[PDB]
Amino acid sequence: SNANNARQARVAQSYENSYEVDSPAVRDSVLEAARQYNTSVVGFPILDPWLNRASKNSGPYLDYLQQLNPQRAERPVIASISIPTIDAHLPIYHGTDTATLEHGLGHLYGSALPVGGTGTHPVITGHSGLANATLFDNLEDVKEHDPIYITVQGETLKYEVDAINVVLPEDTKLLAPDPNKDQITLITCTPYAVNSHRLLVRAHRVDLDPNDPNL
Amino acid sequence: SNANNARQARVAQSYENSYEVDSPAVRDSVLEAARQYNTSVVGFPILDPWLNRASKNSGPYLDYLQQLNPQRAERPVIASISIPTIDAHLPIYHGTDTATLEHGLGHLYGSALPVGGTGTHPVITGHSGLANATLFDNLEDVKEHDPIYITVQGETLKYEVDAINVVLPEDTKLLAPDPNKDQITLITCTPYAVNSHRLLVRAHRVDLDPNDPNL
Repeated sequence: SNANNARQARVAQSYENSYEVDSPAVRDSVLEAARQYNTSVVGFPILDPWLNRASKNSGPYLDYLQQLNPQRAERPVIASISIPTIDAHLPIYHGTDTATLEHGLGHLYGSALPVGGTGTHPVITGHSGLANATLFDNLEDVKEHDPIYITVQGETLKYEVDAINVVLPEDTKLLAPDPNKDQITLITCTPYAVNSHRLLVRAHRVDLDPNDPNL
Repeated sequence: SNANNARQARVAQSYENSYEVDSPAVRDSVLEAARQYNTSVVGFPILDPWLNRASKNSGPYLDYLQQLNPQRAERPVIASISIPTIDAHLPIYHGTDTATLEHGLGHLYGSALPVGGTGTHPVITGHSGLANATLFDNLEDVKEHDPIYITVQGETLKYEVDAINVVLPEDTKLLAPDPNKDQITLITCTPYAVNSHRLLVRAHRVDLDPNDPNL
């Protein structure tokens, strides 16, 4: 297809772009643009990612896909996450479509991008129960006070778990941003072979000791 | 599988590594290591990539896979190529296995890496006739004097076509390195629906005018 040719050409072009957008000053401006984006989506409604699909050719969604993507790739990794107490180390991608969640964690459209800052609440989504990848199967083992490390554009952000809740999919109040807090939530479905509910592991930003063993 | 988990974890780790290996000094040392590698493989035999398979778990092959890969990814793009007279813009990957050649161009193991230098002769391989990607279908339209641009670790190399030959697969004499020349060959199979022969488009290095319209 023309689709495939275009896809191959874009892989080439983004490889080339990546050597022109990786300087400290461009990482800083990509991150600053992500913060501006986060301010602009503060009111957005937040839909369940297993039960709904985002409108992926809308204008704002196409804009979202340009954030954290100075190379202009298709489906780039936007950040990584590490949860060493359950030995998880996984890439995060834009959105939560079916193919994304088979190969990594998805970022829930309508929530802040995971670049830190007060007033933000990124929601990072993973399957549990997918054949042949662990993903968030062990999120239910995470405990209060466990650390979470996000890496994004060369920066490392540290979060500590503070709440663990199980809720119905319609109920997203625990996902609200709070203008005075820098938080993230990890979400997966539960229980095993049913997935009628959502497990929400919330964490808040803490200082990163430069000598953290987990770095 | 554990294989999938490991693959996902490595995607995360290489995303993180990519922000630590992209400085000018590391691009220079990756390129210098590639030149050293090229010197070490000057005598290697060169097998037809459609008719043979490299031993992909041998020691030297695993070393090859670490070249042009400071991020330590699985199957990274190692370089891109542009041939504007046939409107081709494609990524190049290590090796020439089946899955590589479905998604881009492959680099023929045993030939120099495409980083330039006298005494080198990289061979870049593409299919013709694959359903649903053009790849090297139009290589047969390339003419003498046409330019070829390789981009690698942020550098751009310009080559100009000087020979076009059709040969049998066993016959690789036109692929020999020449200690006084900086050359590349593009190879595909021919003719349509038969692929009994190989089309070899050879080009030599020329000065890159910084104001080349094709940049």
